[PDB]
Formats: sequence, C-alpha cells, structure tokens
Amino acid sequence: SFATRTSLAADLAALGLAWGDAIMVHAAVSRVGRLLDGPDTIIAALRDTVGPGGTVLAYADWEARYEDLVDDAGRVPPEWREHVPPFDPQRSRAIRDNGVLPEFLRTTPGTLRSGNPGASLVALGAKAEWFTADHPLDYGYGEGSPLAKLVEAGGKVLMLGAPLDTLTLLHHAEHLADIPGKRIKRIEVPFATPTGTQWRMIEEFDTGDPIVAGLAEDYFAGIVTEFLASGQGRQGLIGAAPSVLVDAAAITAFGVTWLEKRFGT
Amino acid sequence: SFATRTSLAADLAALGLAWGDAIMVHAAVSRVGRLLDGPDTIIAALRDTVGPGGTVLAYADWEARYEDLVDDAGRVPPEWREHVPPFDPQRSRAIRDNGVLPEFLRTTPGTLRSGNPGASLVALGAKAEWFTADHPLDYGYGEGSPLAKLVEAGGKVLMLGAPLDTLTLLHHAEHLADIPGKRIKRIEVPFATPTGTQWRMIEEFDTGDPIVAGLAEDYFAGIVTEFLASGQGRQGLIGAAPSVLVDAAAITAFGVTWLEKRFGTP
Ligand SMILES: CC(C)(COP(=O)(O)OP(=O)(O)OC[C@H]1O[C@@H](n2cnc3c(N)ncnc32)[C@H](O)[C@@H]1OP(=O)(O)O)[C@@H](O)C(=O)NCCC(=O)NCCS
Ligand SMILES: CC(C)(COP(=O)(O)OP(=O)(O)OC[C@H]1O[C@@H](n2cnc3c(N)ncnc32)[C@H](O)[C@@H]1OP(=O)(O)O)[C@@H](O)C(=O)NCCC(=O)NCCS
Ligand SMILES: NC[C@@H]1O[C@H](O[C@H]2[C@@H](O)[C@H](O[C@@H]3[C@@H](O)[C@H](N)C[C@H](N)[C@H]3O[C@H]3O[C@H](CN)[C@@H](O)[C@H](O)[C@H]3N)O[C@@H]2CO)[C@H](N)[C@@H](O)[C@@H]1O
Ligand SMILES: NC[C@@H]1O[C@H](O[C@H]2[C@@H](O)[C@H](O[C@@H]3[C@@H](O)[C@H](N)C[C@H](N)[C@H]3O[C@H]3O[C@H](CN)[C@@H](O)[C@H](O)[C@H]3N)O[C@@H]2CO)[C@H](N)[C@@H](O)[C@@H]1O
Repeated sequence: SFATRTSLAADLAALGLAWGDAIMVHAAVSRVGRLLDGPDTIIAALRDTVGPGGTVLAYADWEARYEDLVDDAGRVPPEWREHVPPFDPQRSRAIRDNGVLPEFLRTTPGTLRSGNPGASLVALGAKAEWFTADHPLDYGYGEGSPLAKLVEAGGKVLMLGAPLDTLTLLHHAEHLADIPGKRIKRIEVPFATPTGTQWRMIEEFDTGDPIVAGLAEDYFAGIVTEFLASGQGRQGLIGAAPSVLVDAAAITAFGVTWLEKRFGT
Repeated sequence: SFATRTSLAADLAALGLAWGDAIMVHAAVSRVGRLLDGPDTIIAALRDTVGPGGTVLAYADWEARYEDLVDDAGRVPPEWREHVPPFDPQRSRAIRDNGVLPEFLRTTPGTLRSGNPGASLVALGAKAEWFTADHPLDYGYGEGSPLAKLVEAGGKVLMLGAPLDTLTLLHHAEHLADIPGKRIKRIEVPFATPTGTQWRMIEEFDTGDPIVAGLAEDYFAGIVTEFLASGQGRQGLIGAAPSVLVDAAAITAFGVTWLEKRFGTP
C-alpha cells in the first residue's frame, strides 16, 4: 500500500506529464496515500518523469504575518518596523497555506526562489534559474513574472488532489484580463539587504479575493471545471488523489476570455 | 500579541539562558503563542540570547517509513531494497514526530546535521561542526556522540513547552548506565552513495522503549520531575509555553544514578 517514486511517476506519465515539461504542481499530499518518502516522493517522481531538461515548480508565497499590523495605506507602524522579519529569498519560508510541498520543494538542495515575496515561485530543474530571475516587484503576477514564463515555456499545471481554486496561474489570467473594477493591493514589504532592512511599497492586483466584484471566492474552480468540460485538460489518479493536468498557455487564455466575456467589453 | 524574537529572547534570558551557551531545544511550538516569524522566531531568539559564541541544537532523527517493511531480523525485503530512499544528511528530512522546529532549524542556512540517521542532531552556531562531526553509526547515543559532546561542552537542554519525556539526552544516560538487561535495537539503514544505496546494519540500545523492562513509557518525565524536585534546573515561561531549562551534565549524571539505583548491582 506504499506509493513510491516509481509508481507515482507511472501515474504521472499516464496522466500526460511529458519528458522535458515545465510542471507546476498544487498538491494536497494527504489525499495521495501512504508515501514511502513522504512529500519528497512526489517531487522525486515529478523529476523522474520530466527528466533533467524539465523543471518542477510550486507557488511559494511568503509567511509574513506582519500584514495584520498595517494601516489602510499598507504602511507598517514605526513602532513595529524594526521587528518585522525581512524577506530573504533563500531563508524565508513558503506560506503555510500552500501546503507542505512548496516548502519541501523550496528546501530541496538546488531549488531556486524568485524575488517577489508574495508572488514568489520555487523552481528545480533545467530552467530554474530563468524561472526565478528578474521577478518584477510590482504586479508580480503579470508580464515579467514566472507565471508568464510558465506560459512562455509551454508548461503545464498539475492539481494533485488540491481544490481547483488554488491554481495560482489563474491570477496571471486575472492580471491580463481587460475588465473594469480590478481590485488593487498596496503593502509595504521589508527586504533583507547586506546593509540592513530596505522597505518598499508594493502595488499589485489583489489576489486575496476575486479580482472584481460579483465573483465567489473559489470561482477559479469553476473556470477549471469549464475548461475540462470543453474537452481540454486531462484527469486521472496520481496515487490515490484525483488529479487534473492542464496546459498553462491554454488555461490562461481560457481564463482571460472567461473574465472578458462576463465582465468588461 | 505577536511573540517576537526580542520578546522571546527576553523570556529566554529570564529563564537562565546565557551568552555563549550551547542550548539543545525540545519545543512544542503551538504552545508558544502567536509568533511574528512563525517557528523561526524561536530559532532567532535562541541565537540572539546565546550570541555568536553559542550554539543552538535540536534532535533531528530521520523520516524513514521503511521500518514497517523489515522482517524479524530488521532486514529489508529484497524486492524493496532499491526503492527505499537512502539517508542523505543534507537532504533527508527531520522526523515529523519531533515537531516543526528541528526541520526548520535543519533547513536554516548555516546548520549542520550529523551522520547517524536515527540519532542525528542539528547544530547552528560556533561549535556546529564539532557537535555534528564523526557521529558514530553504532551506539549513536553513547561515546563520541553529539549528546556526549553537549555534556562535554557544559551545554543545556531547553524544554520549550514540550513534554518532559521527549528529553533525548536521557537516552545518553540510558547508554551510560551500568545496569543489566539493556535492550538493543538492530535495523538496516540505507546510506546514499554516488553508486547507489549502501546498506549497513546499525546497532544501538533501543530508544523506542525504556532501555530495560519494567519501566513506564514516560519514565523520563519522572527523572526530570525528581531532578527539578532536588533543587536543580529552572522553570519559567517562554512566550506562552511553560518551559524547563536544565544543565546537560547535571541531568545526565542524575539520570545515570537514577537507573543505577533502581536496577543494577554494586
Ligand atoms: C491547503 C491544502 C494544502 C490542504 O491539503 P492537505 O493535503 O491537507 O495539506 P498538505 O498538502 O500539506 O499535505 C498534508 C500531508 O502531507 C504530509 N506531511 C505534512 N507535513 C509533513 C512532514 N513534516 N513530514 C512528513 N510528512 C508531512 C503528511 O502526510 C500530511 O498528511 P496528514 O496531515 O493527514 O498526516 C490543499 O487543500 C491545497 O489547497 N493545495 C494547493 C496549495 C497551493 O498551491 N495554493 C496556492 C495559493 S491558494
Ligand atoms: C509532538 C510535539 C511536537 C507536538 O507539539 P506541537 O506544538 O503541537 O507541534 P509543533 O512543535 O510541530 O508546532 C506546531 C506549531 O508550529 C507552527 N507551524 C507548524 N508548521 C508551520 C509552518 N509550515 N509554517 C509556519 N508555522 C508552522 C504552527 O504554529 C503550529 O501550530 P498548529 O499546528 O496548531 O497550527 C510536542 O509535544 C513535542 O513532543 N516536542 C518535542 C519533540 C522531540 O524533540 N522529541 C524527541 C524524542 S520524542
Ligand atoms: N478571502 C477574503 C479576503 O482574504 C484576504 O487574505 C487572504 C490572502 O492573505 C490570502 O490570499 C492568497 C494571496 O495572498 C495569494 N497571493 C494568492 C492565493 N491564491 C490567495 O489564497 C486565497 O485565495 C485562493 C483562491 N484563489 C484560496 O484557494 C486560498 O484558500 C486563499 N488563501 O488568503 C487570505 C484569505 O483567503 C484578506 N484578509 C482580505 O482581502 C479578505 O479577508
Ligand atoms: N513505545 C513502544 C514501542 O515503540 C517503538 O516505536 C517507537 C520508535 O520508533 C520511536 O521511538 C523514538 C526513537 O526512534 C528515537 N530514537 C528516540 C525517541 N525518544 C523515541 O520517541 C518515542 O519515545 C519518547 C520517549 N522517550 C516519546 O516521547 C515519543 O512519543 C516516542 N515517539 O516512536 C515509536 C513510539 O515510541 C516500536 N513501535 C515498538 O518497539 C513499541 O511499540
């Protein structure tokens, strides 16, 4: 009853994961079953399937609970400024909400982490250095982001037992969509620097809620569901977890058209 | 209401943690309260209290589920041998049973991890290399082990909200105790090599149960309780967690004498 890196790789190949793919994974490890090496079995299986020319990616985000202390302009009060732990791409943990896997991937020797804290991705493999390079600090889900590079690279996204609304790539569709009423987030971010802490104001479309009013919180799952229903994407089991595999460029264009059809002109 | 690295260091100083100390920590991080930097707040506070001359240590162990497959001699079935992930001191996770802190410390840049998988410790600070170097693979809780070095260096053990029965150092007292009937655990451990997996049999006194028959599972808690009752050690709050701080040499000698009184003949 032990799932192994060999058995999971066979499940991944049957689902459609291909040699040389850049694969981004959102996993609910508790639904995969008994794993011989725990969550690292999934990372090893993904690397075995894509090979040294492929890349394994996950959404890291940043564990930064100082967000509760900020005012309405997103500023940290001066009495708290020197206590907020600054962002270090090599030492800052991945956010706990994303699950154990993004942190397990981040601490795998050889994995790189991009510089935009809230929008940061981890990448391990051939194009990891390119995926994590030059992440724009403002609107880090847009044109120069790792998510845009995932579309650029013809990559794929694997929902490994995770609820479909956790597909981070659809925030990149939210960014691109020509629709009105886009919600905006502004927050002060501390950055670790060799000379001390450097504060910077960050502006981006708010990803803590749907980009526009009139949408349910988990509305991403409805887009993925309709994307599967249109005959695109693949569904199957990875271990014991019902999983979904989608093409990054196709789902992004679907999401952009989905938003621009319902909202705006 | 956010526990911070400055506030936790103040709690640690009030408990007795001193500049330059080598401190081994057993933590129940959920009891510390709301932390501004999560579990890393505790690690940063410990480093701030001991300073650059001090060292922060935790019991890492090893997350290795293949023990369920072993036969009656502790041997791995041949059809499973090449599938068991081998031990890598830099890549093998800390065991999940020990809590989030040992894994967070292990993955902090600057931390080293010793080579005995089941008994491995992590160390961060001045003596991290000395604490984790040349960990004997057999009887990895005895002579020349990181636990013996913690005693050698006059280090301390911090129970940060953790149950007193998780004090790993008392396994070093179990090893040293001159008592009969000591149970021995022997199991196959895979070691990572460039050429594949290298299997080795590991022999040690069994630390999954009391060293001798007739003892309760949490009997370590009884030793610390009696150790505190004798007027030794310090008690206090670290954040919101009731904590205990003890001298590594004192608790070890207390534990050895405790076992040699109940069991063993002069
Ligand atoms: C939130 C979410 C992760 C919860 O699902 P989950 O399976 O319960 O959480 P995890 O993915 O961390 O998997 C937990 C399993 O991993 C294993 N695990 C967790 N920590 C472990 C550790 N230190 N050591 C070994 N194994 C561990 C365990 O098997 C655990 O199962 P258990 O708690 O039942 O014993 C999932 O619903 C989800 O949304 N995933 C997508 C995340 C994402 O990418 N989000 C983007 C922003 S929304
Ligand atoms: C078993 C034991 C760890 C359980 O105590 P615990 O506090 O509930 O578990 P942890 O120490 O891992 O800390 C949990 C807290 O850490 C935080 N945490 C856990 N994972 C986190 C993550 N990825 N990111 C940020 N914070 C995290 C959370 O605050 C979590 O609280 P929550 O799970 O209620 O939300 C504790 O009782 C114990 O025995 N500690 C000593 C273990 C030891 O060293 N044993 C050696 C021989 S037995
Ligand atoms: N949900 C209501 C809103 O939540 C905000 O905080 C939210 C925010 O920190 C964080 O949101 C994070 C963002 O950061 C990150 N950049 C992308 C990520 N997908 C998103 O995640 C959130 O949206 C997903 C749906 N795609 C959900 O699956 C997920 O459970 C949820 N945490 O989770 C918190 C709660 O979801 C604010 N508190 C406030 O704007 C309002 O309360
Ligand atoms: N206790 C009963 C026995 O437990 C064994 O497994 C045990 C073993 O793998 C493992 O034991 C681990 C050892 O590894 C490790 N080298 C030191 C560590 N202190 C110890 O931990 C154990 O003993 C502590 C008390 N010091 C307890 O606080 C802790 O809850 C317990 N997990 O946890 C399991 C539960 O203790 C066997 N299943 C079987 O021989 C029998 O059931």
